[PDB]
Amino acid sequence: MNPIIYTTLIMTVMSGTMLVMISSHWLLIWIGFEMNLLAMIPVLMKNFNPRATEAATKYFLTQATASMMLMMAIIINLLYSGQWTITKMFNPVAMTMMTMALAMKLGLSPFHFWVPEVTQGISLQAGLLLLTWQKLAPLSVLCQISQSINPNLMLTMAMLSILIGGWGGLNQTQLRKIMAYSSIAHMGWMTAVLPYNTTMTILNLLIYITMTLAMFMLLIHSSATTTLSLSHTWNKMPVITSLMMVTLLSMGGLPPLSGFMPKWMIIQEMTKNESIIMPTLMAMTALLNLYFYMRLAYSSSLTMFPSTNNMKMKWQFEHTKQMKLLPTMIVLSTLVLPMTPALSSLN
Amino acid sequence: LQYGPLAFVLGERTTRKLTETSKVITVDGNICSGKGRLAREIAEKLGLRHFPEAGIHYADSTTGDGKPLDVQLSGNCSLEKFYDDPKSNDGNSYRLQSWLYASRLLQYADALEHLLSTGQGVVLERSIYSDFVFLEAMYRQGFIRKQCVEHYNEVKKVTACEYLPPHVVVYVDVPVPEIQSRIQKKGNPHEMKITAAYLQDIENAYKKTFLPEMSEKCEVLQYSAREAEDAEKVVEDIEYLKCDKGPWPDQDDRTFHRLRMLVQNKLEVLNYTTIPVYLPEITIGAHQSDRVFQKFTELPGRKYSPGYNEDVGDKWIWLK
Amino acid sequence: PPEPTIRLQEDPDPEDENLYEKNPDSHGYDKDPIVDLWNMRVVFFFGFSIVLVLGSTFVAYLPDYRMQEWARREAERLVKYREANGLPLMESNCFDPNKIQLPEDED
Amino acid sequence: ARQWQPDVEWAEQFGGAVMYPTKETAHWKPPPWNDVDPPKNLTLNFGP
Amino acid sequence: SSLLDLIWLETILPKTTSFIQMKMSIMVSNQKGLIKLYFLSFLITIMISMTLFN
Amino acid sequence: MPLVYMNIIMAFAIALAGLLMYRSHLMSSLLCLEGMMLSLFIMSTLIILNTHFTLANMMPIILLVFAACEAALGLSLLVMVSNTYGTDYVQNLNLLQC
Amino acid sequence: PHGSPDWLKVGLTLGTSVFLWIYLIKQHKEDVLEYKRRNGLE
Amino acid sequence: MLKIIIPTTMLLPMTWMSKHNMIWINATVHSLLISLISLSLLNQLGENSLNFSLTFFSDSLSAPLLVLTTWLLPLMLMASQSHLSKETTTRKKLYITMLILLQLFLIMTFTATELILFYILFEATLVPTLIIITRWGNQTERLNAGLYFLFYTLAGSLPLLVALVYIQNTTGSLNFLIIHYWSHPLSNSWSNIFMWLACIMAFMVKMPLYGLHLWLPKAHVEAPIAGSMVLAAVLLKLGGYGMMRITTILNPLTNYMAYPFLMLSMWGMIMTSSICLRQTDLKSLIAYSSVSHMALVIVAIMIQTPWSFMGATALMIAHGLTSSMLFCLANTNYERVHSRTMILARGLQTLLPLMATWWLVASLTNLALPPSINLIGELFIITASFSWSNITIILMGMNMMITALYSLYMLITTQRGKYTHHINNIKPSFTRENALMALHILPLLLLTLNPKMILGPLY
Ligand SMILES: CCCCCCCCCCCCCCCCC[C@@H](O)O[C@H](CO[C@H](O)CCCCCCCCCCCCCCC)COP(=O)(O)OCC[N+](C)(C)C
Ligand SMILES: CCCCCCCCCCCCCCCCC[C@@H](O)O[C@H](CO[C@H](O)CCCCCCCCCCCCCCC)COP(=O)(O)OCC[N+](C)(C)C
Ligand SMILES: CCCCCCCCCCCCCCCCC[C@@H](O)O[C@H](CO[C@H](O)CCCCCCCCCCCCCCC)COP(=O)(O)OCC[N+](C)(C)C
Ligand SMILES: CCCCCCCC/C=C\CCCCCCCC(=O)O[C@H](COC(=O)CCCCCCC/C=C/CCCCCCCC)COP(=O)(O)OCCN
Ligand SMILES: Nc1ncnc2c1ncn2[C@@H]1O[C@H](COP(=O)(O)OP(=O)(O)O)[C@@H](O)[C@H]1O
Repeated sequence: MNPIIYTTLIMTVMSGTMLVMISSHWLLIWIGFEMNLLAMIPVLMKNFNPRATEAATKYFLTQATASMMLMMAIIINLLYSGQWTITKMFNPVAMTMMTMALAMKLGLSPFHFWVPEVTQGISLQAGLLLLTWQKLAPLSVLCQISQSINPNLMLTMAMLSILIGGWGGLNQTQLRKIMAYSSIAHMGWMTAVLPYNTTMTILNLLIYITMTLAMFMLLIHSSATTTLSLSHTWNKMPVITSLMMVTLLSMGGLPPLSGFMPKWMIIQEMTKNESIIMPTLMAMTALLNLYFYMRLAYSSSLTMFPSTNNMKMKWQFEHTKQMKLLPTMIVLSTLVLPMTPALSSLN
Repeated sequence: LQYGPLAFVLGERTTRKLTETSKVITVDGNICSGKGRLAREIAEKLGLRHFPEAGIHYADSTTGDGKPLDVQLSGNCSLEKFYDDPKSNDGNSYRLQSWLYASRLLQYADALEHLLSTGQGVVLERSIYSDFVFLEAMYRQGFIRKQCVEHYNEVKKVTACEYLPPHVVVYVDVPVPEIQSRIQKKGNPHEMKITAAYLQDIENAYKKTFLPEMSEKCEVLQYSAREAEDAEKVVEDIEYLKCDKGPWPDQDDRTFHRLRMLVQNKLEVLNYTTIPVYLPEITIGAHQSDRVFQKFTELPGRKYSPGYNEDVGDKWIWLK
Repeated sequence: PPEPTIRLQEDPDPEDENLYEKNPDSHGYDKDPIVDLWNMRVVFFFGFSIVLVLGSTFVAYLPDYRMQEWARREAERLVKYREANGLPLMESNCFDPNKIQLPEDED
Repeated sequence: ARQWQPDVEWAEQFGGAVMYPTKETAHWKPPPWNDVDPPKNLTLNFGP
Repeated sequence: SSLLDLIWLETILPKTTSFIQMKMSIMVSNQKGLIKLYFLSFLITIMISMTLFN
Repeated sequence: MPLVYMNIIMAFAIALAGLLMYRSHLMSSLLCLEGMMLSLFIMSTLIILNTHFTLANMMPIILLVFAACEAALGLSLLVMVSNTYGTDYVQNLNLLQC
Repeated sequence: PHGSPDWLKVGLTLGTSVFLWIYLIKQHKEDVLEYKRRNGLE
Repeated sequence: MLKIIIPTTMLLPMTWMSKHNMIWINATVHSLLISLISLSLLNQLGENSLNFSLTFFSDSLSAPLLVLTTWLLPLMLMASQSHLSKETTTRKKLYITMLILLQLFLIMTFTATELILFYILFEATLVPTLIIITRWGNQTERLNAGLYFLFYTLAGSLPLLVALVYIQNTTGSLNFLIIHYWSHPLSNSWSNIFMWLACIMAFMVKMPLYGLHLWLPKAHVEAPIAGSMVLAAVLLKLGGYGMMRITTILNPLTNYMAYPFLMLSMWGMIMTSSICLRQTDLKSLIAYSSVSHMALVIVAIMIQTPWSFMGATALMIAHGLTSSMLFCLANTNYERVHSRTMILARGLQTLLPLMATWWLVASLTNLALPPSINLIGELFIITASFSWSNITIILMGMNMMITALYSLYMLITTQRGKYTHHINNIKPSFTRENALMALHILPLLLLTLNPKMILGPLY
């Protein structure tokens, strides 16, 4: 499309998220969600083809249903107590409705089914935006009403999300599906700590966004969308594969990498609330995510796969365009464990 | 300021450069026909840039130094051994075909980049389109397998689905006996081993498939040997015709912007030339790939980016 | 079957290179004789000469921070004192009962 | 005398649509190399 | 060597875990991509959530 | 809470279930979405009028407009899908799968 | 490709670094004096 | 304690700024100097500890392990110099970087005054060794080996983390000094039973305990020589060190929660020993011998007596040195024959007499021949077990039998008999290999003269 129109659409998506973040009236939060959805659809279809159109229609259907139940929750809340301010819900029925709407907006299980297919349909830049920016508004709304949520439902969806992401990622050869299932698991981890500490939620969100940005930018740099296409990357740009392996090790939660910081703190916080079984189950389950990250690392950087002859010509060209902040993202997603006590900044 | 979205935002529009002289012409003729002499003449008369036919080392001439590299680093194939032993066990035939298609694709990208960035039209020899005839010929002589042609079709589909076909296609028709005589008087020992059937197959391919499919979407000037030396008439025919059936009139400034971003960034052009389908003729094992890539890096000006090689003579490294 | 029985384009497996043939008295450290000789010399000097000998003699003469002879002398003077004064050598209680407050049972 | 590196047969494991093929999913196919699927004027008769 | 070390110790901890995770991954990831089934499950989950939790 | 609110909420739930059924015909999906929106508009208007909350008389109109815009978007998507397949059946959208 | 050191970019980069370092030193001095004045150390 | 940490970190820039043909020399020489610095730590005191700072502290249990860790790196560099000759300079620097990082994490783990820092470094060590195994390994099974070595470990260690943070929420600290001084008994409860299991299982997996040892033969056989040396010499001792540290909060529960483990060891050390009698691979045989020795160390730690702890410290040091030497000998044979099958190359005493005497001394130390420190640890553990129960001697006694047996079997199969006729590429032993052998074995016979240096804090 036109660069001016694309810039306007991206700015409108940003403004929808910000309108959600800065408003105190439920109608304006709903309007921000509407504006965000309205401007997000063309971005998913920037590269026109049947797959992107199918992904966009699936995404529109899910987000429109979520917005309708969001509106329904707001009206029910209004009926019981005549308040428009975003605070703890005055009605139990309204709260559950609100919780499932935001679960669909985030992609938490069992409302996860759309994430892998939409991520597969769209390009890599659209996938980066969808898996990083499109989680800020629902999570901020959840943070604002965390004192209202029923812990049973919320923790049930969190544990289900972790299990589903771990299991579904094991069956994937496509990289975008792997990213989608990883995002589902990380949403589960983030939402498992809302009832107890929203600062831990924000810390996990920031760490995850950093790692996801690094991973998507590295996948774009070596323009690969499958396992075998990435297996050729060592034959042209081995530094990219080494950085990708270190980032994958970090994303699996291996100390002393950055990705160990959230789970550790989250586990620690839950232990403060006399919750022992759930964090244990969550860690043993995150081992599955680590397994398919390790499989990707084996296929990419720890072994050298057969190449092709036409690759020789690719040896004679450089990347014309660069991702700025890619080195910063890699460094921040691998080596910020010693800076852990900085979370008191209420990040 | 390299061309990008910001340049298009400020001033850069390439529809203001097109002056009806762009008219990308491509010339196709059977081996040993004087298409090259004719193509050069057409480019001389019309003011266009001539692109000599891509070889095994075409890409070597656009990057770093223009000198070709070793065969083991650039192409890993030879036409001479193809002529000598077309049915060899090391798969030189299909590796040669694939490398030449990649070179042709790369050349077309450079020609499109020039035409879009400056407005001056270009003239080419055998392009990505009509590259397949050597393919079909190699299959009809039994030189290559069916898996090779299916892989070629996959790569050609995925790559050629993104570029604009040429306006004018010029075919010089020379019968197989005449080109056989031209080869015999050429004196090249390897070219003399081209069998009659192979030449016929190449001729057959243009007539059976290339000429008819092209005629449906562009304008064709099929010429015989005698009618090809007098280039004034050829230029007259080129200028008289008006292209109104191709996709080119439908293109506009937004499509031009996308295409101009595609033609530069040669890594994106060559992205699908290395799809991970494993044909024994073109797939290379890890050890050989590793040592050959190491050797390529050891080349004088190839360890770093072009402006960061002290050995060739780059200065002020610590401030670039 | 026109297949070449060649699954891909691969280098043959290289054969082991003998370090002795190109260079007798080779020391097995490197294939460049000067670097190899210096590697041997540094290994032997810093391992056998410096760490192994000087470190061993350093460990042998480490001052008695564990206080072996101190405990011997203290026990010697206690035994001398309790023998001279008729004390019953070692006492069965580690702490004197005068300041241990047991809980009264009243059962 | 050489370190083992993956060959074509080892790489075929990761080339399918999914890991662990099943009887039901055996008919699935990997997506096109570019994410584009093949696509696979009315006449009016104004009579008297 | 064979009965315990190479067979049964393998069968108990690692092989069983691998088998179960493989089966669960197959069950989870075998979705035809038809939104009919997806939103039927969403209705099921929505109905269950309101009644079961409170 | 009187029975008029109960009936409007029941209508909303029926429309939501109908959307989640997906017999076929994505147009029916959009119809179910807009039936949900109509029920929402009616019940919000009833609540706002009943409690005499004057400044919130703004809210229903706003809701309507935004939802209608969504319908436009949805319609566009439906149209494009049909141009690829010739019809708007739900089962045509199975290229992307989990 | 073929490019000389862009002295404009180099100048801006070094100037930004120097400005940041100088501002940091001044800021630290100001915090030290302000803390001392607030807590009555010096 | 920074006087050792900082030079080890400085090893990295020196390696990365070295000339392409001077990396091995600089690494070996500097690492050796660092090892010399480690000797100062040994001058331990009979009272509490060398509490250097709030972060690090040294002890007469930690000091021998630190010295062994610093000493192992030069030997690993010497062993790796050979098979990495045809390797690019950047990748050789990467290999040395992996070794240096591994050493850095290991040195830090021992000072590690608090349990969370110890856990973090204890798990940080898992990354460089996994990269070493799955990158610079020859066979195709290495990938599986890596996976096993990973998940087993994490399967035991993630619960530990939970337990650890739980303790800090109840007691308020995880500093080892405060834990030791403010220790309280563990009541007989189900929750306490599971906290005991969470505390123990992480270290019990890395010993490895019999039944949980499947990862070890793989990860040792398909690893390169440096990886095998570091795995057997030091990485197996992390579990023992952690058990010795953490069992101060597990009393009096260990008085009966140790029964399933003791059995698994006392019988297990027999079973794995018998496995060594029928083995077609040298590396697998050495790995199973490691399993048996660590089973004995597990018994010692679970008994919890002063003699048990002294014997366990001595045995850990002795086993590290001996198993590293045995792996190095096996690799010297392998780099000539390229087979790693014990029956193939025979009669090597006739062709390599000095390798033959190195093999003999290594087998005699594995034999537990007095007065080697292997015997000192063996005997202290056996005496402590006899005091624990007079019947253990049978198992212990029979174990010694089998050990000697298979050890001499390994010496007779490979060194004695008749040379294999068709193998004609048995070149003379290099000075590098003889120097590696001497630098393994001389510290053992030097430590047998001053046993208090390696008998731990209960001496
Ligand atoms: C990799 C880790 C995450 C990335 C770190 C950030 C990198 C880029 C940041 C560049 C500057 C951003 C700072 C913004 C400038 C002004 C901030 C100010 O205006 O807002 C404050 C907010 O500032 C943030 O709180 C501080 C951001 C600092 C983030 C870093 C800490 C992350 C944890 C430690 C990881 C180690 C990272 C350190 C190495 C870079 C006031 O917040 P407040 O409106 O009143 O409360 C709303 C939030 N509530 C609801 C949770 C209470
Ligand atoms: C080849 C043919 C033979 C030729 C050689 C003939 C000569 C034979 C002599 C050699 C052995 C004969 C026995 C003689 C023994 C006398 C030496 C002994 O007495 O000294 C010991 C001293 O030895 C040291 O204590 C032990 C050496 C230190 C070992 C450390 C290893 C070196 C560092 C390498 C890295 C470490 C890796 C392993 C990690 C733990 C014990 O002495 P001790 O009575 O008690 O105190 C010393 C004197 N005081 C009282 C004043 C203090
Ligand atoms: C495969 C290689 C090795 C792997 C690891 C093996 C080691 C793990 C084994 C765990 C050690 C012991 C576990 C529990 C010990 C408690 C003592 C118990 O065994 O004795 C009786 C316990 O009674 C019964 O046994 C109840 C438990 C029966 C059901 C539990 C299953 C037992 C075997 C399962 C082992 C499975 C191992 C692998 C699991 C993943 C005493 O009865 P009672 O005096 O009244 O109650 C005392 C406990 N109180 C005071 C806290 C109440
Ligand atoms: C090598 C592979 C081994 C795999 C892992 C083996 C380790 C298993 C150890 C148990 C895991 C979880 C332990 C919890 C960590 C300690 C925390 C703790 O002790 O808190 C307990 C909590 O206790 C538990 O929650 C234990 C539940 C265990 C759930 C997971 C079961 C794991 C497997 C069970 C069967 C086998 C267990 C041992 C297997 C050994 C390895 C084979 C009590 O605290 P409170 O509840 O606050 O106080 C009581 C008053 N309310
Ligand atoms: N696609 C192709 N496949 C195989 N060989 C080709 C291909 N294209 C050109 N060639 C060979 O390259 C040589 C030069 O091309 P050509 O134009 O016919 O001769 P000339 O350069 O003398 O005019 C010829 O021998 C031709 O056969």
